[PDB]
Amino acid sequence: STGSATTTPIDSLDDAYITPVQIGTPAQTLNLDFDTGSSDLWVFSSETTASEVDGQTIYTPSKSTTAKLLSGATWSISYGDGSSSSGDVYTDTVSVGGLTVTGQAVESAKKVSSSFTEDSTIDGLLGLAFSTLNTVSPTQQKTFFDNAKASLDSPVFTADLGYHAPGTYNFGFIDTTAYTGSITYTAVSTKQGFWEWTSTGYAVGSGTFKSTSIDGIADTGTTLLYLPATVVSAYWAQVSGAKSSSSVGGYVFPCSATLPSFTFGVGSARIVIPGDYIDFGPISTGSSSCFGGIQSSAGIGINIFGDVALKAAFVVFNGATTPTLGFASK
Ligand SMILES: NCc1ccc(C(F)(F)F)cc1
Ligand SMILES: NCc1ccc(C(F)(F)F)cc1
Repeated sequence: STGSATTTPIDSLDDAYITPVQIGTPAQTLNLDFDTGSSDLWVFSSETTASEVDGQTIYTPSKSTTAKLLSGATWSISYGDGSSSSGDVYTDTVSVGGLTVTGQAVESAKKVSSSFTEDSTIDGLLGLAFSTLNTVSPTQQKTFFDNAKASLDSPVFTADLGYHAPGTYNFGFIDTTAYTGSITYTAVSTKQGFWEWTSTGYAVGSGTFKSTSIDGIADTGTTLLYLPATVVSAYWAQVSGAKSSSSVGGYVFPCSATLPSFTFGVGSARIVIPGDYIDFGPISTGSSSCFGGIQSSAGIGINIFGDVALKAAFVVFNGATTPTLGFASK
């Protein structure tokens, strides 16, 4: 079987992408943030503390004829940005763009952090990292992808994120019309539970390509590109008036500047991020200082190829027994 769903930016900056997902019988449609950096499928629900819900669509297990409470199971998750949520666990039928999984763990939020409450457009997350990171206790649960794998024509999913525009998540097949040239595949380490790989280097604008190994994760659930301090300093040094601001928490630049592109290596191939993708607009309404889309990973502990990088490519998540990541220009 296969599935295909359109994913849409939540705002004018592409801060995140939501994808409609059908849960329960009859279907309850929720817009979830597909996150290859985590492994929990959790939703705002009728069980979520009322004061912590602000416009989200909620899942109501009591109205689903296929929902079953998973007795004794709980979940609690903390994201690298300080966000967190927790609750209990149902199993239910979950469908993405025609692809159906029965008995998927649906984690019902009883408590959500403030960052989630304030994001009215995101009804929950759909984790797509490896199932070893799932937080359900005492019995770990599988991701939507792991549960679908056997039924898929090919054990793959692909992310085709748009720049200020809708894109596509496909499950089970590779759309050969969606990219140009060839797909370059590169090895993945699952030892930390992430889609972790090694980039072969970078270039700034029209500069010389620097061959150097950058280990990092492919994370659709992170907005920006987080890279080592040396690389990030080399990029922003090419932007007149750019500086790191401690009060803002990253590199900022004059909104009147033009940004150079950024190239990253995948094996022998190159993915080019246009400079406009790196502009995240004024730091506050009316400001002439703009926030940069390439930031240092020094405080984080791991390099993150977030949406800024991924939306410049067609990306294959190959969940074969030896997993790989594929990148193609588009
Ligand atoms: N998008 C999920 C996610 C968020 C943060 C991290 C970090 F910070 F631990 F690298 C990994 C994955
Ligand atoms: N990386 C997972 C993640 C995704 C979105 C959010 C937000 F936007 F809701 F804060 C936090 C954490």
